[PDB]
Amino acid sequence: MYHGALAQHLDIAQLVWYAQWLVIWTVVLLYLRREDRREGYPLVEPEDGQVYELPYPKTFVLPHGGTVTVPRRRPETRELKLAQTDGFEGAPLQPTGNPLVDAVGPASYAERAEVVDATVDGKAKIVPLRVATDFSIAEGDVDPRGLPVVAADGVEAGTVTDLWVDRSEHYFRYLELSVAGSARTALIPLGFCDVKKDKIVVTSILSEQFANVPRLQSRDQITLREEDKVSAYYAGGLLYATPERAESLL
Amino acid sequence: ADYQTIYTQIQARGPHITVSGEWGDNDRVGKPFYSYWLGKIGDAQIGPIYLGASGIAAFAFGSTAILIILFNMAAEVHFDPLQFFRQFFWLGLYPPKAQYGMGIPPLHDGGWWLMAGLFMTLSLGSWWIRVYSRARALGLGTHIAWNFAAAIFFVLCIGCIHPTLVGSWSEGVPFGIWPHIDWLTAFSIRYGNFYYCPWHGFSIGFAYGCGLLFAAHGATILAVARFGGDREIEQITDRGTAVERAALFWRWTIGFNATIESVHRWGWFFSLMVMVSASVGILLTGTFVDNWYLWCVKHGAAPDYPAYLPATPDPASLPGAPK
Amino acid sequence: ALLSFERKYRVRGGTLIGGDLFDFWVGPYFVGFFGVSAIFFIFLGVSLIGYAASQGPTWDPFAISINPPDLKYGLGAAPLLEGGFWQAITVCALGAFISWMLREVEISRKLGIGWHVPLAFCVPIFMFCVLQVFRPLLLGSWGHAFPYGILSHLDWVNNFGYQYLNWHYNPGHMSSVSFLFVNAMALGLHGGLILSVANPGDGDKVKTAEHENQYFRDVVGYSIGALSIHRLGLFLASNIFLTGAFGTIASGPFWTRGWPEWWGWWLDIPFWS
Amino acid sequence: CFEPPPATTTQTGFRGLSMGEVLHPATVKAKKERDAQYPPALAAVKAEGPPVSQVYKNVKVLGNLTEAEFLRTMTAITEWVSPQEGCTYCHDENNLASEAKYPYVVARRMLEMTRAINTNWTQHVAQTGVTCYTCHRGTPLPPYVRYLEPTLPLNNRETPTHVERVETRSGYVVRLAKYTAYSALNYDPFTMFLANDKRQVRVVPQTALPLVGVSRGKERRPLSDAYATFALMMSISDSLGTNCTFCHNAQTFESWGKKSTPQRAIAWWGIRMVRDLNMNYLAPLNASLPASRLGRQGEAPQADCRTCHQGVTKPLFGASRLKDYPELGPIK
Ligand code: BCB
Ligand code: BCB
Ligand code: BCB
Ligand SMILES: C/C=C1/c2cc3[nH]c4c(c3C)C(=O)[C@H](C(=O)OC)c4c3nc(cc4[nH]c(cc(n2)[C@@H]1C)c(C(C)=O)c4C)[C@@H](C)[C@@H]3CCC(=O)OC/C=C(/C)CCC[C@H](C)CCC[C@H](C)CCCC(C)C
Ligand SMILES: C/C=C1/c2cc3[nH]c4c(c3C)C(=O)[C@H](C(=O)OC)c4c3nc(cc4[nH]c(cc(n2)[C@@H]1C)c(C(C)=O)c4C)[C@@H](C)[C@@H]3CCC(=O)OC/C=C(\C)CCC[C@H](C)CCC[C@H](C)CCCC(C)C
Ligand SMILES: CC(C)=CCC/C(C)=C/CC/C(C)=C\CC/C(C)=C/CC/C(C)=C/CC/C(C)=C/CC/C(C)=C/CC/C(C)=C/CC/C(C)=C/CC1=C(C)C(=O)c2ccccc2C1=O
Ligand code: HEC
Ligand code: HEC
Ligand code: HEC
Ligand code: HEC
Ligand SMILES: CC(C)=CCC/C(C)=C/C=C/C(C)=C/C=C/C(C)=C/C=C\C=C(C)\C=C\C=C(/C)CC/C=C(/C)CCCC(C)C
Ligand SMILES: COC1=C(OC)C(=O)C(CC=C(C)C)=C(C)C1=O
Ligand SMILES: CCCCCCCCCCCC[N+](C)(C)[O-]
Ligand SMILES: [Fe+2]
Repeated sequence: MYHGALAQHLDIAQLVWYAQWLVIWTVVLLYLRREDRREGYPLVEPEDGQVYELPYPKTFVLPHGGTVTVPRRRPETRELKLAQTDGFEGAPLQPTGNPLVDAVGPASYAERAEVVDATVDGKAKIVPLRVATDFSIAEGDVDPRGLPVVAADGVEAGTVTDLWVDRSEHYFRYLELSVAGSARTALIPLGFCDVKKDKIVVTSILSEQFANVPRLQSRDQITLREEDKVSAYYAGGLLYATPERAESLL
Repeated sequence: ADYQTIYTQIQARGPHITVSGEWGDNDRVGKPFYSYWLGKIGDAQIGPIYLGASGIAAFAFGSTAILIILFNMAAEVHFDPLQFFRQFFWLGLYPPKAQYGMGIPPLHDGGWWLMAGLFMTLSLGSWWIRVYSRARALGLGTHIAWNFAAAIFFVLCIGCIHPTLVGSWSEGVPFGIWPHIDWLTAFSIRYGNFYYCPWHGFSIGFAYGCGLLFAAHGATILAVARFGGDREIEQITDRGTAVERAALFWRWTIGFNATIESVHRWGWFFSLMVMVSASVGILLTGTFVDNWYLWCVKHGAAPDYPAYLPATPDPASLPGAPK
Repeated sequence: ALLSFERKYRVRGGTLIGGDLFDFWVGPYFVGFFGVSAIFFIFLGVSLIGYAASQGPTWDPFAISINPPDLKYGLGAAPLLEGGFWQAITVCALGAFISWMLREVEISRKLGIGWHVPLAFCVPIFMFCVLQVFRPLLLGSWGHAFPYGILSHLDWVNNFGYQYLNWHYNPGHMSSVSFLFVNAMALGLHGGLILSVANPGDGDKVKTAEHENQYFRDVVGYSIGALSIHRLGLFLASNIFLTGAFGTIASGPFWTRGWPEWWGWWLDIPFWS
Repeated sequence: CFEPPPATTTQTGFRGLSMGEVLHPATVKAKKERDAQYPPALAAVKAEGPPVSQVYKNVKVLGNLTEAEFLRTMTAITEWVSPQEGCTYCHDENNLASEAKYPYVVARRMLEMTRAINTNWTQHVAQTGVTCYTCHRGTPLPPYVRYLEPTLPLNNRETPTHVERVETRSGYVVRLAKYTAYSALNYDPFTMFLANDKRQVRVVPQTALPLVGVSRGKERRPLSDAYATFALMMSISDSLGTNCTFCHNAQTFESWGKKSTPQRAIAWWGIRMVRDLNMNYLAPLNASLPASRLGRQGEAPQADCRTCHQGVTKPLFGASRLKDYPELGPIK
């Protein structure tokens, strides 16, 4: 006679073993996999399947007033300048106009809040240095202010005039530059910047495409949606800046 | 490629932020200093550190333990300091070598071990309170404290809960670099090869999972750094192209996907699971299973290979064959 | 079929090879040249596995084991039933793993994002090559590889480790273990933190980046930051295999005694000997 | 620090189990040469004359051989145990039958041991058998002996450092570690398993579920037994210069049959053979050797696996004199 034996040669272990897969599959399929559907669902074309797969909308009580509740239905009835390359269901779309300006493909932005991202206090989070005057480029890093911006065509495009700092974390998120010969200032995310000792190289877009970088509303603050629009613009460059960038690398 | 993912090209400095808690804002001590090199891959600011009651208690108990170990170790090389620094790794405070069951063993045989055990338990608990309440004080969920509980439990299991269940202190983990490592094998050997304990597998499954997940999740966020994917809270409360592109990556690759919030739940779960699984296995071992290998043989899962060198009969059960 | 927001991203382009030819989806799945080659390899592989398992002694998923050839065969081709299947299946898994990684690249290109994922995926693929190719090459025989079998591969790990008396003392292993542990812990904290901030509960208010950092500064004096934890994560986890590979590649080709003994360089410095 | 490739590998288990030896050609060759200094057997002198049990005064054990034969054995006995010291090492140069010097009484005790080994423990030594050389390797004191406490260096033909000297207290853990392949196993496998036969090696349960009445509290073997067996297996492994896969398929240390190599059985008999060697022959000699040869508790020096194997799986790589000196075994 042994410890952990149960009638008809089942042992405690063997049970706990089934119990464990049960617990794991519950949590995976019933809980986690449902949570995964709090965004983007339900798919675009009231069947049984679709009620079963979502969870009960949770509600976020926002820090600076309001609520957001997910999942919720969010129809993208923004215009899309895309035509189809073929008949079949799985075929790709493609831009009819200027993808970068039309905001399609790798160049698309989300319908984020037309709001300004705030600090724990209220002041706008992403502000240029001319406002956040108590913030500095740190002890011994390149100060890009004044340096030329050089686009993918190796042609000069503008001049860096300001850095925009996230105030909540202490982190620089964009450079603000001046589009040479357009009487306009443009933002570029530091992700797209090779920051040298004597210049800033950007390979996302060609120089003369700096012209059309989405413009901000106020000039000393930026909206969550504007941040996407801007980020998205340069991203679009990777694939669209020339006819050859959409093609195959090898 | 986005250099910003590799290191931070241009650091920024500003006044140090403080978020006010519901208590002990007065216990934060320290002169928050910065660090250029730390800033290239992290946040430059170090400190200030929050004290608090529980935090101090942890250090009290913790060092009592460390002292009790370190002293038994210095004793083990007869208090000669040069040998102690040389043989460090090999030195240990061990549990009772003889079978005293659940009775308090003599100091010369696992008495001190049981002592340091207790103080480390005390230390661990204290530190939990700190981890727990800090979340409370700042108005945050207690996910971290719950997860950390799993880890502490597992330590209690291999520490004393198991020894208790089989009723012998000899079964606990020795304090010491090599000695605690040796235990792993003495324990696996004793219970019939841990490769064959299913919970060992579950725990390993999840631990590799965390490897897979963090590797994947982290890579994902960096790949969408250009859209501020890093700004996770707001991507949660206001989905943006960053997590849209993240999601569509995975969806186009593996056929499904998560949400910037949900993934952290996967992550959190997998972590939690490593310790829960570990604990479940240890609980069963000795109590309800004696040889994990034979147990898998009993349920017909263990594989078998043909002989290569000739098979070799236990000579101990030959006719003839001495003691 | 598409996610609420997916339609706009579904443009043509990004491929490494082929162009428009395989540039399309099938369900949620992106195909591409490498999705095609990937499928071809997965099909051969699972076939070879399934078919070779059938000359096996059992159908129990836990006991099925398909093993490499005997040492004597060296680096040459082995008869199917004596590790030939194993060799084929190994070539298939490598073709698949690579297709899969290259495919992920095309996907990141269409999406205009970082290649950080396929890149990180090279770590796991690399370590697999260390185990089934590089070390085997260094010791002169495919026979040194691990067998394909749910439990049986553990048997190999077991024996491989005891071939060195106590694999725990392998310094490359000590490293790798520690990364494994710490990474699992980091994923706990990071995943936990975000959740602790978006989900304070009681219908309290969602908190701030400031709160994130505040939390750790308090508990341990430091806080690495949001974009930073993500990098640290990729690093910790990648190192499980990046350092571990040395411990593996070293056992045999560069060291033939128990690992404990290797610590003689320390224990036996004549100074304190 | 890091031995360069290639490495000689052998296969001891079914393909795909990573069972087998892993060897450094350099280190093998070095031992092959140290082990090659086994003196060749003397040319054979034919059987003529009368049994020496009358022709000599004090010949207890070897009394069946002619004087032609008996002298040849004494020539070999000399090469093996003291080729430096001549015959006069055990004898008096005039009084050859004199048990004057103690190496005489002992060498006899050894003669029976050798003969017992090659006759009874053929399950271990088989066709190879031992001679005085196997252990002595050209010196009265064999290089690898053990006392009732761990000692260093393992080869006594080297000068101990201060900390190696058994009197140094702080040097303990390291004397212990080096007996156990450098592990930190707080156990001395020799006194525990090899001196006598008090302890049982096996520690793993033979059934899948815990047997009632030996699985709870004060009725259980402590976990420490497992540690200690692990120590013996470290030690043994090192003594033959081999790894666990030489004998075990790690999938289950506890199982024989297909899970064990034939060398595992051989090793099993070896453990018994050592216990006999030690308890009945070597340990008693403490009442016949200089107090200087004894240990810190008057123990005579004794044998572990190393004593014969000295780092090789078969001692002297299998070299045998069994046919050349049949007076040593097996006794017909
Ligand atoms: C050097 C040491 C190694 C090791 C040591 C090891 C241990 C010690 C253990 C495992 C375990 C596991 N290993 Mg093994 N392993 C496995 C696969 C696996 C799983 C059977 C299981 C859980 C792993 C997991 O959850 O990861 C995280 C990934 C997750 C959670 C995503 C899901 C992946 C899915 C679970 C894996 C699917 C495996 C398929 C059954 C096999 C492939 C199917 C074929 C038909 C295509 C693969 C595919 C490989 C490859 C390709 O190299 C591999 C290599 C290795 N393992 C190394 C040789 N592994 C555990 C086990 O219980 O095995 C029985 C266990 O304890
Ligand atoms: C030959 C013996 C072996 C063995 C023996 C073994 C045992 C006996 C156990 C494991 C366990 C586990 N093993 Mg296994 N193992 C594992 C992986 C795993 C882990 C996933 C898992 C959990 C242990 C852990 O995470 O501790 C790390 C985490 C810990 C220790 C929690 C500590 C957190 C703590 C709260 C923090 C406190 C720190 C304080 C600051 C310290 C201060 C103290 C001061 C005051 C003194 C792998 C991948 C392999 C491979 C690839 O071979 C393997 C092979 C082996 N294991 C061999 C088969 N292993 C455990 C398990 O799950 O069994 C089912 C277990 O019990
Ligand atoms: C007695 C023998 C032991 C042993 C033997 C051992 C060896 C021999 C090795 C390790 C190694 C390692 N061990 Mg160790 N070990 C470890 C942990 C670790 C791992 C971190 C590490 C590398 C794992 C690996 O090789 O993944 C490999 C996994 C891979 C390559 C996965 C491949 C991914 C692939 C590209 C994708 C898979 C595709 C799927 C088929 C897809 C399936 C389709 C489905 C899912 C849709 C722990 C925590 C412990 C504990 C707690 O005791 C332990 C004890 C032991 N190990 C024992 C002492 N261990 C390795 C190491 O680095 O040592 C230094 C190694 O070689
Ligand atoms: C899969 C999920 C896992 C997981 C989970 C989690 N793990 C957590 C948490 C969660 C969630 C936390 O929330 C908590 C934490 O804090 O996160 C920041 C924590 C913890 N994980 C630690 C270590 C760890 N986790 C391991 C394992 C896993 N964890 C697994 C993998 C391992 C392994 C495996 O080895 C290790 C070693 C610590 C960092 C921390 C405990 C602090 C403590 O308990 O301190 C104890 C108290 C002490 C005082 C000890 C410190 C003493 C020093 C030497 C100071 C004394 C010297 C003094 C200054 C000199 C005085 C001089 C004077 C005379 C003038
Ligand atoms: C250090 C960093 C690590 C890391 C990181 C990352 N990990 C990734 C990625 C990244 C970044 C991806 O991007 C990619 C992915 O998309 O994720 C969702 C992926 C993936 N990680 C898998 C398994 C996995 N990761 C492990 C470990 C780590 N992950 C470490 C920790 C481990 C173990 C055991 O440790 C496992 C088992 C798959 C789920 C998936 C491959 C899909 C595939 O490859 O499709 C193509 C191939 C198949 C679908 C099956 C192959 C069919 C072949 C021909 C026949 C099979 C033969 C096989 C050899 C037999 C196995 C025997 C077995 C019993 C022993
Ligand atoms: C006869 C035979 C067998 C051969 C046929 C083979 C066969 C299957 C072919 C099918 C033919 C088809 C349909 C056509 C071809 C189309 C094609 C190329 C598709 C290939 C199909 C295929 C092989 C599918 C397999 C997919 C597969 C490898 C899935 C494995 C998934 C697993 C287990 C991974 C574990 C990772 C894991 C735990 C993730 C859970 C959470 C997730 C989803 C994290 C991902 C994720 C992370 C990590 C974020 O950080 C994140 C951040 C912000 C937003 C979102 C996310 C996010 O989604
Ligand atoms: C092992 C140490 C040892 C050495 C070396 C040794 N002897 Fe002996 N000798 C003995 C022992 C022991 C005996 C007892 C034989 C017996 O009891 O069977 C013995 C017996 C003898 C006897 C018989 C004594 C008698 O008359 O009763 C002779 C003669 C002899 N040895 C000659 C030699 C010669 C010649 C050599 C050198 C070639 C030699 N011995 C070297 C130990 C030794
Ligand atoms: C199984 C290993 C082994 C074998 C085989 C062996 N010896 Fe010994 N011998 C020992 C040990 C152990 C001692 C005790 C330690 C010591 O005194 O050196 C010893 C002691 C001796 C001594 C005394 C050494 C001294 O100066 O204190 C002599 C002489 C001797 N043996 C002769 C022989 C002869 C002759 C043979 C062949 C019959 C032989 N030995 C075979 C292991 C062995
Ligand atoms: C030289 C052959 C040999 C080698 C090498 C060897 N073993 Fe053993 N092992 C044996 C024999 C024989 C026994 C049985 C002893 C007995 O029962 O008297 C045994 C017993 C064991 C046991 C006890 C199993 C039970 O039935 O309770 C374990 C565990 C073990 N060995 C592990 C190891 C480890 C770990 C190593 C590597 C450090 C190793 N062995 C190397 C021959 C060997
Ligand atoms: C009396 C000297 C002596 C002692 C002591 C000794 N051995 Fe042996 N060993 C031998 C001889 C002689 C052989 C014969 C080798 C052969 O068969 O070719 C051998 C063979 C072996 C073999 C078989 C090697 C092979 O490749 O087949 C193993 C395994 C072994 N010994 C293990 C041990 C272990 C374990 C111990 C300690 C318990 C030990 N030996 C102690 C003399 C000894
Ligand atoms: C009735 C009462 C008295 C009995 C019950 C008391 C009780 C609950 C006992 C249980 C005790 C427990 C849980 C013991 C568990 C101990 C365990 C798991 C120890 C495991 C590993 C310990 C190790 C590796 C410690 C090594 C220590 C040293 C090298 C010296 C200490 C110095 C350090 C810097 C600590 C290392 C910290 C690390 C980050 C490197
Ligand atoms: C969400 O972002 C995170 C941080 O910054 C805000 C951290 O400091 C930390 C903790 C930092 C260290 C060094 C443990 C974690 C785990 C994290 O996830
Ligand atoms: C051994 C550890 C267990 C980990 C479980 C692995 C989780 C993978 C979940 C995939 C879910 C598949 N799907 C699309 C149906 O959700
Ligand atoms: Fe994250």
